[PDB]
Amino acid sequence: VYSYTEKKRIRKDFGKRPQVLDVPYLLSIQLDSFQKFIEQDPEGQYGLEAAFRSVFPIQSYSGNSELQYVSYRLGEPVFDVQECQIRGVTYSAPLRVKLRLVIYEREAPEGTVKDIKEQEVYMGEIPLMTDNGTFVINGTERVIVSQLHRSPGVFFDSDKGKTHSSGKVLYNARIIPYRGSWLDFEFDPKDNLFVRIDRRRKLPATIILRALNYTTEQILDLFFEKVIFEIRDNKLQMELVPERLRGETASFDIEANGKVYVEKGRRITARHIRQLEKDDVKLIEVPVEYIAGKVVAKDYIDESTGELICAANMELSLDLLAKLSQSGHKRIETLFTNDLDHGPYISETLRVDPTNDRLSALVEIYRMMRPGEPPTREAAESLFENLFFSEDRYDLSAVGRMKFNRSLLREEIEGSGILSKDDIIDVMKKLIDIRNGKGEVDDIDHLGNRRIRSVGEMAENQFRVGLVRVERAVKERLSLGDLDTLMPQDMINAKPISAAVKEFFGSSQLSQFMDQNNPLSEITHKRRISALGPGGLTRERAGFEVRDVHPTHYGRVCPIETPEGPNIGLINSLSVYAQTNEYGFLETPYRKVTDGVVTDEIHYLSAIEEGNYVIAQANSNLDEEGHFVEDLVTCRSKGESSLFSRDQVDYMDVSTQQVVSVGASLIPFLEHDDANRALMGANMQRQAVPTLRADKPLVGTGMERAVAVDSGVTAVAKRGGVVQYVDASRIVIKVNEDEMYPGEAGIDIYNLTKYTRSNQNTCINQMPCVSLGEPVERGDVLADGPSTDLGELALGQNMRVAFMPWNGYNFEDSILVSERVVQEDRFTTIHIQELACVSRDTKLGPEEITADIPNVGEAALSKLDESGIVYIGAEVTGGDILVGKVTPKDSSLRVPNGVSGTVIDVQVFTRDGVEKDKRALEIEEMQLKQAKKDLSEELQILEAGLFSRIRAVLVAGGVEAEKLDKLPRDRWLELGLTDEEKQNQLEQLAEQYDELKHEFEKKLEAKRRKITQGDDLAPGVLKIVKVYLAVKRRIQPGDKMAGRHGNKGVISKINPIEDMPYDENGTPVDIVLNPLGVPSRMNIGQILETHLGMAAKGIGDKINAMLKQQQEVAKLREFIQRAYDLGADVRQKVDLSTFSDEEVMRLAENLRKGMPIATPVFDGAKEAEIKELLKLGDLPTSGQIRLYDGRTGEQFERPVTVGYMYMLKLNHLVDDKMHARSTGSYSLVTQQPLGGKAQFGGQRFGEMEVWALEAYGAAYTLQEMLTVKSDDVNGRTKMYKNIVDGNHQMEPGMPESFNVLLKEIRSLGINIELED
Amino acid sequence: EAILREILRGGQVYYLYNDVENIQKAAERLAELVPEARIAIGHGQMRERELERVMNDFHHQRFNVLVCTTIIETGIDIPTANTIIIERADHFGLAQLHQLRGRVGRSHHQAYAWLLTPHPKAMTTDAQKRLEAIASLEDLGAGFALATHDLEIRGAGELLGEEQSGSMETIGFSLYMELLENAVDALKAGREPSLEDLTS
Amino acid sequence: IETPITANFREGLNVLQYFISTHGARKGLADTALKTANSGYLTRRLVDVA
Amino acid sequence: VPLDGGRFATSDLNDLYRRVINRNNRLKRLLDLAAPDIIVRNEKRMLQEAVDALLDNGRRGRAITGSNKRPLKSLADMIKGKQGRFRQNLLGKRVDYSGRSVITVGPYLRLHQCGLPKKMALELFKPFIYGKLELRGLATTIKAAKKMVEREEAVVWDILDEVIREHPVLLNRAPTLHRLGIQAFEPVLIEGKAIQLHPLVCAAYNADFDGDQMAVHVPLTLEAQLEARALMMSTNNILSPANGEPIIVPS
Amino acid sequence: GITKASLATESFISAASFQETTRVLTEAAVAGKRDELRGLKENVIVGRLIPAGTGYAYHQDRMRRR
Amino acid sequence: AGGITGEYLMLTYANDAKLYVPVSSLHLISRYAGGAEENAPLHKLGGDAW
RNA sequence: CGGAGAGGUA
Ligand SMILES: [Mg+2]
Repeated sequence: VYSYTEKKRIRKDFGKRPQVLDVPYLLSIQLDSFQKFIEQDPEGQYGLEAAFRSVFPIQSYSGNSELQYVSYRLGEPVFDVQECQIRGVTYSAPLRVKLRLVIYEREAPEGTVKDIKEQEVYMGEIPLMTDNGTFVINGTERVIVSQLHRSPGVFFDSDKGKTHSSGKVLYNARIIPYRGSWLDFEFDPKDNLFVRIDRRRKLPATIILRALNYTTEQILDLFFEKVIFEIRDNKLQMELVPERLRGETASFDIEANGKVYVEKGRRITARHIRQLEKDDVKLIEVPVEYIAGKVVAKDYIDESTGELICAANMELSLDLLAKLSQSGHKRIETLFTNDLDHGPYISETLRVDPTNDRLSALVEIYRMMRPGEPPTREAAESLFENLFFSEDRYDLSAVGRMKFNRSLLREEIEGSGILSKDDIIDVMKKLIDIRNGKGEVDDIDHLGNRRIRSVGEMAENQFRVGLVRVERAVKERLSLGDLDTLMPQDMINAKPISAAVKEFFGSSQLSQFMDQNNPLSEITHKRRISALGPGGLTRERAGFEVRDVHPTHYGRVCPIETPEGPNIGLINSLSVYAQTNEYGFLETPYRKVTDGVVTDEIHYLSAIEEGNYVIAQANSNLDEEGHFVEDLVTCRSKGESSLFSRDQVDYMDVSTQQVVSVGASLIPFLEHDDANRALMGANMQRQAVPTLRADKPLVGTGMERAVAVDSGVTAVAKRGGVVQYVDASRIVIKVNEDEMYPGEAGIDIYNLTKYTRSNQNTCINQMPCVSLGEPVERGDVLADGPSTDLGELALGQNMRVAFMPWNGYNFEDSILVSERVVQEDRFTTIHIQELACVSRDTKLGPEEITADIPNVGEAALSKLDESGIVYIGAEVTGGDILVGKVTPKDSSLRVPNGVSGTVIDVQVFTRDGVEKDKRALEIEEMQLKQAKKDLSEELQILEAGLFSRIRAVLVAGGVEAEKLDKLPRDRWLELGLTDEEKQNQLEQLAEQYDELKHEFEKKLEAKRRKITQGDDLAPGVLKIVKVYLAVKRRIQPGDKMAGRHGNKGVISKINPIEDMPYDENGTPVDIVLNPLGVPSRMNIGQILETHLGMAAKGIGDKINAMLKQQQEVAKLREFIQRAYDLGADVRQKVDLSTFSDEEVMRLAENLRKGMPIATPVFDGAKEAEIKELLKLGDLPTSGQIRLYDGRTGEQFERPVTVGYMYMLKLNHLVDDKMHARSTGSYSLVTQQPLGGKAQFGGQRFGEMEVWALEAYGAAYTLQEMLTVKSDDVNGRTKMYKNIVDGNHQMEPGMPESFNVLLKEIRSLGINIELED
Repeated sequence: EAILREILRGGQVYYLYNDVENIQKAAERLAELVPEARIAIGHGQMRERELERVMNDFHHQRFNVLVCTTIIETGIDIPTANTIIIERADHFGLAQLHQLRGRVGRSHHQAYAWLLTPHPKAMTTDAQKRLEAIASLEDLGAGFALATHDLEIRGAGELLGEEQSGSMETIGFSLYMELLENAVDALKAGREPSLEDLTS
Repeated sequence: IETPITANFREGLNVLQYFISTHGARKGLADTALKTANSGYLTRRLVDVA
Repeated sequence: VPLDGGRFATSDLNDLYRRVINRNNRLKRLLDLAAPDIIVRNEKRMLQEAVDALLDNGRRGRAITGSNKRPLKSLADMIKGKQGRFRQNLLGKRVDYSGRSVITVGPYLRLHQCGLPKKMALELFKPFIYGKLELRGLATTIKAAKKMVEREEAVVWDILDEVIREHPVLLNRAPTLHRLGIQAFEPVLIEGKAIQLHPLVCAAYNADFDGDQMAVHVPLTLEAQLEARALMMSTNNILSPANGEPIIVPS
Repeated sequence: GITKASLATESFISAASFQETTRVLTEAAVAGKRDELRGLKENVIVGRLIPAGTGYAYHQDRMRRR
Repeated sequence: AGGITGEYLMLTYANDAKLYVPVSSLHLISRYAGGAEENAPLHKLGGDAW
């Protein structure tokens, strides 16, 4: 029931909702998408197989040989990921594919084979995602974020009324195919439906109508309703449907069957239509003006002379009807036109259309498509037939057809990848309906319209782009003759594939450097949802419509966690339970609500299907059956929330924390914060620095273990068993006898990563948490990585805080930090920097790194060896020498000015062929010794495991306690044992030990070769040396530290212990925050966390009291049981009677520093539970205590809040930020000082700061800040001399960057000069 | 339509396939496309007697269309041949394209010179530049302009060496004149015989 | 929205009311960012006319 | 300029001038040859196009391209816009004797003085220290004084307390919106790394203490120090210019 | 408006260091204009004293000298 | 071979570059004439053309 | 002290 890592320290879980679906693997998007990329696909629709079947088989141009594809297989990486990070080479795998080349013999007719060759050709190096989600491209670990772009399909958008200023909205429709030419219909303010293709010239839409072989008659039949007139004995009798008169005004006496139904001047009432239906009317006598404006449907030819009376789509009139009736025409068909319901948007376009048939329509489409090129028949018909109806030059994807048929109210979400006739007709009908108001436009930022294009899809796209170039090269090379001598690999070059996959993985707008100063920062950078990138919107041209959180974001995208600043909401982050659909849309889990019972079946609803049903709220109280306790529950119907009946609901939310991300699910009491402060809390919790010793949060949200385990920072056991040898650098696990495999049993080894350097220059180092001789299970955390404590996220330290103003040292947002905080060595963080020195190949000979340099004392060469490289472990300070280098005529790598630290790792690279120096050689000798020690220690530990299993199976069938030790372990086969299956098992294990012996003799030489192999470097250099400094940046006034609820602030004083406000017991407060930051920034969650942390440390202090004095295990057991009780019907329910009286003494050993508390995000601990838990300890249940002053020794009246707030130290130090400059380098084209801190640069006194001096009277100060201090070199040298000579006086002169301007205008045809 | 334009006029067609292995196929492919033609092949790897056999058949109009490689670059020009069709104008020297474009005519019959190219994405960028270079400057006296545009496309090769038409960064014109006058002085000075002359 | 968030910050906020509060805050933040971008050019235009 | 790898930077103006010179030399030779009119006409056309590309590229639609599918930076492209000479290198420019650091509170200060770290104060006022060390006779050159300041003996802190004494520095925040965004302040030397800022002026600076950084400029001449003390000192800006009401309100 | 009233200034530097530099340079180079350095911006460009504060007395002296 | 079925002879030359020839063209195949059916060498297909 | 791209602080 409890894993052994979770029996060490059981986090007391508050919260009352029983969870029905565990959190998924938090990196499911990256891992599952890329395993959708590289996997053998028998169905052949995903990844590399789909690309190969899409391109191959390829025909030669002469049509005599095709090159076809059989199967593919990923090879093995020549380097491991640690070595890839060390050497600076891509972690890639070879792509070995079996192409098959046929040859057709010229004698026999088309289709015959002479010879058919088939070999495995090497093409490309595709990088492999590591077992976390991160690629290694050049040793810089890059993460590829998913993209949120428009799904190909049909979009009915509109202007809101923002063109041509008449207030008319212009409803437009647009077909966006996945691959092909776009189409879009739009309106003109003259109510004309026009067509255009790929934003070319704008044609009448009836041209595209005719081009599909539609006559005018078919157009009017499809796009309009008919009205039947009949000339008879009196008047033009006309057949009428009752509903046709809705919303018109009566213009005559509407009379039928001798009954005057409607009088003129009346709006046709609902009663009119009802009485017309009741009286069973069909026919109306209409006057002659009721045809005088209406328009005929069909062209009417003479029944005798065969001549056309009225053209198609022509308005009837008086004499027109007379000539129609004198030709014996009895039936008249008319367009059911309106002004509000069925407008004449097609007829007017037919009138403005200058084209009368299909062929001239195709010619018009040609002349719009291609200027020039006088069209023919076959050219135009071919262009139109392959413009939208070719499977190869136009293709909606399967997602494209899905969106197309879904948005057009169809049912078949499968179909052809091309357009058709009825598709375009349905689009046109939908656009006309939207103009009529029936049907509505589609908002673009709806998550049913936006699609997740993850790493698998983008890499497959770039690989297909790489393949199509190889396709052309193979095509032309096969077109080249003499094909019998050649082979696959000769025509097909690997370079296009590798180049076009490397320009994606290396330098793309979405393959970005990994934020790697946390476990949380990694695991929430691998789930970002960028709206930018190729095929997406631009960063600085995104309106407020995109940046708002749409009501579809619930459950799919976190609404709070997003960066603030220039891109708010463009870089959204995924929610906890959200997944990607089979088409790419974001779907979220829900519980299916049956007749009245909330069941436990989980339906993943997408963003479109959600709008039809109604979904309950995450916390709507049901009691033990799935029946809601309330008969009016809060629900979400369609992009909007309401109050619904207890039987009307369809779905419940899965868990109370499905709205938020993983970065904002670790904020306790999130339901009490604001959303601005929750945004700031998530965005700064993403920045915390892993401190020296990790310290658990006393108030978590129970999500800490998921974040620690799911990210790859911890070292977690693959198979359970018993630990056999724990070092600070490795962990050996002897497997249990049941999970272990039959052949090559062995025991598992976890080589922990020691003090290596993260991407953000922080220290990541796994350290073991399991002691020797200790059982572990499958999924048990063995080693805690950077900022983890016993396998749960511990980003910062939990600190005793008091909320009061203290002499203004915490004035605005500042923090007053006790000196006990820096004494206890808790916020001091390691920072590892990497300095590289290069040995260029240059004129007058390359550079030698040997120690001999001129104009140096021996103190500058005290630490460097004979070879010119500083020893490992030598404390350097700013200005020292790490690697001495010479100018061929002091080009040494010096420590930058200001940084201390210890040199902890020196690595040397060298091109193959260049001889190495003595310290270089000893580095490879230690590397050979280390690799041989690793392989040989692996070999002998595996020998011990194999022989331990050999002795374990020897218990039955040939047991020999003393005979087995008469000969050594090697000859453990030919002893006394009956020739049965057990001897076969002994043969298996011993012959596989022999296999391990062979593995030694090859693997050792392979590693020896790898160590002595020269490494590829960029041309120009010879040898590269990298020195790794380790600094311990502790804390000082200035280091910006924050909390979890968005309460940032630099610290303003390191106050000594006795000055700190101490309580009635004598314990000094460690941090004095400010109360004034709580009301105006409504983050009440920090006060609630302060109280809960006070309660937790009270419980931990009581356990520490019962442990410091020795008390029997019954007392501790009873108190811990009381503590794990007292929730208001919580779901934790841990029972201590199953604990074996030893693990209680370890549980209460881990609980002596405060009893950790879980507060799930929106189902947290109420106030009553906090008061009760404070009451269990001997603390005052009001949260606040009386707190004595430190200096005056008297009492702070108005008793103040103390507690245990969990504070982080962010990565905005003050050693990084402080900078100053008197005189240094100067820029070249313009003699202004350089800019930056890396460059020794001066601050920019910009435009606004110049206005800030013009607004004063400071003319002289301004004059020197833009002539003397900066720009006039003849002025600044003399100013330096004057300052040194004690005389403060400027001779200003003329700024040089105005002479630069003068020359750059004078170098045009403009004479600009200075007068007298 | 180009082939029937030249045939029903009464003149031969220079079909330029520029390949030896596939030209045999292209013969019957063109024959199937154009039944109204009398097609035969001639290329440089024929036995050099059948080649002149085909040429002396071609002077006497016994067959219209001659699918042929660039042996006609030398040209044996007849009066009736008046339409050259390049099958792959993608890869050809610009000088070669102009020269073959000059192989037709020599009569009062208005000639044509089609330059069939592959898909505009398929051809290389230098192939593109050659194609607008030949398409644009089309008039009388375009021989010099085409070579002038060929320069700065390929770049003048190294001045003092072999290997015309290369974009190399070798010695400039200023240094070359200096070397030449220095050589003139050192030669005219002391009695120094010529290099190649002492090769005698 | 016709249903106001009926709970203060001392009591909790359930999921839906927090979603609506999140919308309001995101609108405020985006408006602040692009508003600063708009105001800088305005004060530049006034400075270089007076 | 070189990119350290045996090559040189592009410097697009050189490419445009090279095109113009090439075309002009071609035209000169063609005029010396009495060439036919069509070829010299084409060469004069392409010369005119080269001149239009050099003077103002991008006024024509076909912007000339050197690499990266990127239009070249012409002569007129070095003047217009945010990155031209006028707005980037002339109106506002980078300055010597300047520094930048995170700010904290320090509420013991008086209204006219601000904290200043010892390292920053030694680094801005380095020429003043050199002058005083040559005056005291402790280093009879600039090199020995430079070594002394680089070593930080216990005499240079006395020299600082002699040269800080009544020498205002200008504190500045990043979005300097109004004229109370640059204010003079007498320095007090601090054994820290943050610029302590008297908390009455955080209303004028709009400066919360949650990670803001401020820049320290140093007025050199006597006119500038007197301008700072008489116009820009914090004890003179207690009434805002936008309204008569105070701006040093207890916050 | 402040845009057009800033561009239609009598001093072409005060209208060229504002937006739309190239049109100001052409229109003020054809007409052969002259800039007398009156505003507080062109003196910033050419790096002499501001004629507002402590530099106002200096500019008064320079105006009375000629 | 493009929509037709066929039966062929698998020949594994050096480096396992497979070659097939149809059973119809069996007359392109001979037994090894060196008498070294347990000592025969293994050519590569077509040779090093490029 | 070239350019492009990606982030981040106020
Ligand atoms: Mg701030």
